[PDB]
Amino acid sequence: ARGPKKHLKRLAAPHHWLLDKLSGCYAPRPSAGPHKLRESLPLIVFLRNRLKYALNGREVKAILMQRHVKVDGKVRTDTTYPAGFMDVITLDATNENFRLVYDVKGRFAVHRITDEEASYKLGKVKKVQLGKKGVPYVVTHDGRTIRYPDPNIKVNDTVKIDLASGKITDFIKFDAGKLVYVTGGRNLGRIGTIVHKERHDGGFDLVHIKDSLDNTFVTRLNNVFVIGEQGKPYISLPKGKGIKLSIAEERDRRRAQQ
Amino acid sequence: GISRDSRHKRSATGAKRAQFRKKRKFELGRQPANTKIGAKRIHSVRTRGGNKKYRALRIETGNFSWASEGISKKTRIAGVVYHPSNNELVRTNTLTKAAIVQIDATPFRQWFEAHYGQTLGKAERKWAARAASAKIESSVESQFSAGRLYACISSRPGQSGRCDGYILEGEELAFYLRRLTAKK
Amino acid sequence: MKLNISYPVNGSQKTFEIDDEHRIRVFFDKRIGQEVDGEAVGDEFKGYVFKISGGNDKQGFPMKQGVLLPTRIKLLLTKNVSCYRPRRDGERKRKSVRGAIVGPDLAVLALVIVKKGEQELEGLTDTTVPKRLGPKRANNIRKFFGLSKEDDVRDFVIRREVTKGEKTYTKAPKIQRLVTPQRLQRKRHQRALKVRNAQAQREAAAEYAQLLAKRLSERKAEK
Amino acid sequence: ELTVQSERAFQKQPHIFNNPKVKTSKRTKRWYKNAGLGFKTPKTAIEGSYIDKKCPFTGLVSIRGKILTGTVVSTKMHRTIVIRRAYLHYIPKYNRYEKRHKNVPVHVSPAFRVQVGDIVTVGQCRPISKTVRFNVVKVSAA
RNA sequence: UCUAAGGGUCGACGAUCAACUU
RNA sequence: GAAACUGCGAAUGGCUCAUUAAAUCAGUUAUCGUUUAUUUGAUAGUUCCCUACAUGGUAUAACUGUGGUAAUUCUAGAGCUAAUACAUGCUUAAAAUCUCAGAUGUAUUUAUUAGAUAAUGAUGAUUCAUAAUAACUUUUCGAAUCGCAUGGCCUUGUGCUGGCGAUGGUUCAUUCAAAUUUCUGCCCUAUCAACUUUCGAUGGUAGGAUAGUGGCCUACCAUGGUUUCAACGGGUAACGGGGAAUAAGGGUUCGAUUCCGGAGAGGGAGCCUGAGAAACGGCUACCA
Ligand SMILES: [Mg+2]
Ligand SMILES: [Mg+2]
Ligand SMILES: [Mg+2]
Ligand SMILES: [Mg+2]
Ligand SMILES: [Mg+2]
Ligand SMILES: [Mg+2]
Ligand SMILES: [Mg+2]
Ligand SMILES: [Mg+2]
Ligand SMILES: [Mg+2]
Ligand SMILES: [Mg+2]
Ligand SMILES: [Mg+2]
Ligand SMILES: [Mg+2]
Ligand SMILES: [Mg+2]
Repeated sequence: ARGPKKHLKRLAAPHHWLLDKLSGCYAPRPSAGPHKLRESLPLIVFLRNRLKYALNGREVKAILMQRHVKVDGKVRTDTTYPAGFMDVITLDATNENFRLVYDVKGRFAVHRITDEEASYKLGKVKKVQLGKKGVPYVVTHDGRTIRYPDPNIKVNDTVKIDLASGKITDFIKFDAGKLVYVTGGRNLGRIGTIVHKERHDGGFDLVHIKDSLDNTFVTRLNNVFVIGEQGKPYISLPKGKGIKLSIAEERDRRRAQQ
Repeated sequence: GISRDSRHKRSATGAKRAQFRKKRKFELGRQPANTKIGAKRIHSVRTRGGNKKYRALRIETGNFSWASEGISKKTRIAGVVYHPSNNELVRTNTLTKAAIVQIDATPFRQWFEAHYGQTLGKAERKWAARAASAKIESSVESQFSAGRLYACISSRPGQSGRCDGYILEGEELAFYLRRLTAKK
Repeated sequence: MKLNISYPVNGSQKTFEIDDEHRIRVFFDKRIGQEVDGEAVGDEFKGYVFKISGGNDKQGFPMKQGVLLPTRIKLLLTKNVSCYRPRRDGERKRKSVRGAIVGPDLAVLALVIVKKGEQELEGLTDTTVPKRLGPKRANNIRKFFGLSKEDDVRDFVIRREVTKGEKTYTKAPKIQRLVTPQRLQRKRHQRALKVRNAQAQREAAAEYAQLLAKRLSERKAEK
Repeated sequence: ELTVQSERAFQKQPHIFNNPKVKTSKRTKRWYKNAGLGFKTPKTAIEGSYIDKKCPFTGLVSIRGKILTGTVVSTKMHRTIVIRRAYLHYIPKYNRYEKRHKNVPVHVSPAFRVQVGDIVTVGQCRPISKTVRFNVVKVSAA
């Protein structure tokens, strides 16, 4: 339609932002950036709707323009910067670090982490390719390219990114028995261990995940994120650890506070 | 202007498609370069994405590869002797991909004499190292007597501004010689 | 008919009212830059050679440099031409401009005095206007004031005293392309950045080559 | 293929150079590929003399989309066939189906021999003509 | 000023010969 | 801090539903068929046949001054002056390998080579990534840019170094996109049964053109392609869908209209700028 759009109408925004229906006609359209549009979380949404630190976009911009907020070690004074999965949002004033992880409901949960863990981040290897001059590189889920990766690092692996030098300290390989985060689809936000991987050459790789409750669910390879080994995640999991309780037991737990 | 859309160009059932969507810029075509020979004239075309194409009009010289020894000398194009798509391109000497042209062959002769020292067209032991595997072909070597080598244009002059190509050899040269002595 | 006559040397311009056809026929049939003589046009001018450069006709349409017509025509005008200012990037407009050939249509001609023949005009040499602004670029000031390259032009830039509240503070231009320690520091920083990046890439490549050799040797030792 | 060099232009695989200086063995160096998805490269494609830049094994096309099956109903075009794809369309109101068909023009390589009938498997390729978007990959001549 | 198609004879090709119509 | 030059934006938004019936659209595919400003990440020691302690006006706007026309966001002549505008042009290693001292960065174009493997990366798959060889180029890039802090060494000099940034920039990747695209699915009508094909209709070869695939166009060639499983034609007071009303169940009717997709800016056509428009609060022409 003659060019790229710049507005995001309300009721067209991603549902996991949990934006009010009647606050306005428009939602914050995420700027171009690391992760995505629908799979992202703008800094304005994170600061005004999740933390309630700001009351409107004007206060969000006032907070940003004094270099307080910081995404993956960089200031990111952009109001609609597309913060996404595994991104570390550190506030130096009121020093606290958040890791953008999905709760089991598929929303970006408010997840406090320590400084020693905000030092790094995890990135799913989107591709492995030889660059110019024959220099191999890996492309991660958040748009990072890291030169000279370990030759055993393949697609669907996970790499730990130093986030200060932007280098790979360690890497987890995709195979059965590894802890995985689900980053899309129906099972978004669930955590389990890889059981099996169906190939379907030419189609879409499928992977079966078994959570701690022995519940098994299938999902595409595009939305599984290796986050460590069974019972030992490389990142701190959110409050619920992605267990996917049914509505009945959720109501039981809610009523368990009498 | 020229349009590459399929909204015209009636469907496979033969039905005439009703018109919507007045011509779009992202489906435009442009005029052929119709490259000629001599007095190099390259016009830049601003293409989609801010990129640049080069309409070569009146090309004089091109880079032609022997491809049997890997030489790729720059040489003058004499004229067009054959074109598989249109005899009018041969008649008008239109430079175009896959056109069979004649090239000066002087740079290739000079390289051959400086490489093998083997009287092609009529520090020391490099020529001796270049052993009895120095005969090229009885049909390529005979063209050096007239000083004109048959070559095929491999670049697209209207797209890239260059008239590069390769010297015909083997079965390709035999095929094009058959066509040339049949139609001439 | 009016004559917008200008003397570029030291600056001057004034408008004459030449209402006599007998004394104005000399400008006819001459397009641009011809040897129209002051003694040929009027008695006030003696020995003046006019550079006949432009004009406006009745209805105010300007003359275009190379139309070569006695009348006015509509031209599709572009960015870098006369008689049109594009209000938008890439905009072109079809505007009616008048030809270059001078004729009875013109309401005002514009003349440039290129040669001085006889007694001065009352708006030619007695009145002169100074150059409003001095040079800004450092080498431009050096060329204007005639000094050499290594002469440290930082002091005698043309200044101006503004007397508004009896403070009379000088106003000198910020001169550009100055050789400054800040600029030298920027250049040094750029060279250092390039060399540091090259060294970092070289050592990363060396470490990766070491890694590859280690893995290959391990594989061949594992058979 | 019956004087393969039957066009005005010399027919050859691009960038597959038969060096006349070397006295090689086969003397007709031929490029072929495994099309993928378990489709076997036919021996005709392996050892033939046709060029067919649109062949899924010896040409410049790739099979990357939908894999369809059809019944050949026309072999009257040059290196192109029409396959009839019969299917049942569900009409919910009557809880029943109706027979429907769609004709798909498919490019057929000289590696395959195809006649009317001859249920074939076709794979999606890039547009290679106005109407053709599929290439025969398995002949299954029955 | 050209281009293309349409033949005879003789030994999937070669040699030779030939007239017009598009 | 006016004005103006420069940069970016003005291609978003908003409006409307006229066209449009395999078209749009919906779900589902593909790009191993392409372009992509911007964002984010990475990325550039190679530039020469007497400036770099930094080049030019080949430049001018704003401004000064003189005007024309009744009238326009019309502008003319003359006199100045800047750049992250325009046009130029150096400094930054060592080593190795080829050629017979020169060359080897990157971008472009061509050709050739490697890209392996049951007993030297990736993909289901490639002529992929990438590298190499020989050349090629109306030379692409390889900062002559800006702010703030001022530091270390020291021959104490216009000394040599040096921080945090901003902007600009080649390529790759990413993101926002775009363009095509697979499969299936549209209401009534036979008082529409044949339709398309000279003037492209279906396919092949080659070329041109495109950002790229493709009869998209051209040349030559073949005679194909759709259809009673409704083609083609005609009608729509038809933009499609999410949905709305009514609804035991099944259905029937509606959906211009708060979201998504498309299309258009009186009707047409053409085009400049730009990453992106066949733009209309942009231009050009014709019609009214
Ligand atoms: Mg809009
Ligand atoms: Mg390649
Ligand atoms: Mg083609
Ligand atoms: Mg409707
Ligand atoms: Mg309507
Ligand atoms: Mg509607
Ligand atoms: Mg209506
Ligand atoms: Mg709408
Ligand atoms: Mg429009
Ligand atoms: Mg109206
Ligand atoms: Mg328009
Ligand atoms: Mg309006
Ligand atoms: Mg508008």
